[PDB]
Amino acid sequence: VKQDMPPVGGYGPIDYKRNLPRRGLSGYSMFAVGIGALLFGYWSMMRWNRERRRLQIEDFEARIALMP
Amino acid sequence: MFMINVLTLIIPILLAVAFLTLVERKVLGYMQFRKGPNVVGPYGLLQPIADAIKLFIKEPLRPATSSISMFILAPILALTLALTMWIPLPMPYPLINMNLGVLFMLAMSSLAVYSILWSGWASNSKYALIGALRAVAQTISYEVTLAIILLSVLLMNGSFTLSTLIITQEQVWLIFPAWPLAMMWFISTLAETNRAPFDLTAGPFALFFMAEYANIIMMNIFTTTLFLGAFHNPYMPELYTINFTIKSLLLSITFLWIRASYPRFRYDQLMHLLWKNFLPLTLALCMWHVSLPILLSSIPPQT
Repeated sequence: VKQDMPPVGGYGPIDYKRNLPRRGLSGYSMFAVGIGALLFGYWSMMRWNRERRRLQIEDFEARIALMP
Repeated sequence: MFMINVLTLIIPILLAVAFLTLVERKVLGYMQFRKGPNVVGPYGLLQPIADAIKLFIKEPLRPATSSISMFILAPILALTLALTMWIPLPMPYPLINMNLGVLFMLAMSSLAVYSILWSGWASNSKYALIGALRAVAQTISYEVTLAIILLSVLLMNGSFTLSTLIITQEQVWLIFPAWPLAMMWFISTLAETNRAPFDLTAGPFALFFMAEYANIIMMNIFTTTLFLGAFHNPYMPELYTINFTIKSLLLSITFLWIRASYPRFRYDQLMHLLWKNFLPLTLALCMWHVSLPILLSSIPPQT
């Protein structure tokens, strides 16, 4: 009998592919998302700014009527 | 009570820096396949206490310097900047309510540039002078850009008071009206704190090290304050303190995590990169943030 170490029954395949799935989407979608979220933030910032303008005018009314 | 406030603000910075050293070593360790330091005590806290006290024990190299008084004068300046420079940054109610503090932030960063230059002069012979001179140049290359971006991000906020900032970031975070401006700002904060991907390649290395990591925690605290923050309810501010500390922790981890996985830049590539890529784009974002609020009919209510 012989007791070397051959490949017992053959070994299966071994990959060597450059498998890069390319996660993400196209860049035009990235520009669309960026400009959309940016403009969303601009509109919300505009609304909050003019609300605080209203309250700032009310504080001006306080300092005007409080003075004499 | 005022010196009690002073002690409660400037005593825990040493604990903050040493525990930041263990935090960044453990974070780099789990970015690698490493544990450690965990053999020395429970999860390695008295191990930063121990190597800090060892480096205070360990005997200095005898000078071999020139102008011993100047060798005194540079790291004392770096560490006193790192001590004085957490004052107007609001954890909910800040230490000194100022009319203007962010120009003070940038000017104190310029004083840190002075300290780096004085250490590089007073250290040693010519090659250390050349290396520290290039380091001063790549630190001074960004107080143009970071101050310009600061000006652009608080042009939407009117005043320098920083409490109007902590008010007017209640609705949406300011990361949304300026994402590329903020991203270039964060790159410039990596440049101010001078870590990888921005290269470096003496004494006291403990004090140099201390000033650098307090500068890191300072810039990330000012990052969290400048761009975001949740709603502040008075007569319960511990909520804002907790949420502030959590987001500053997450951004400091992200900061070290950006350090963890990129090669250093070539020096001329760094200058080429900064000038010919950031500086026209920062100007363009400045002029568009000038021309925007006259078009949204919303100049900020500058009190």
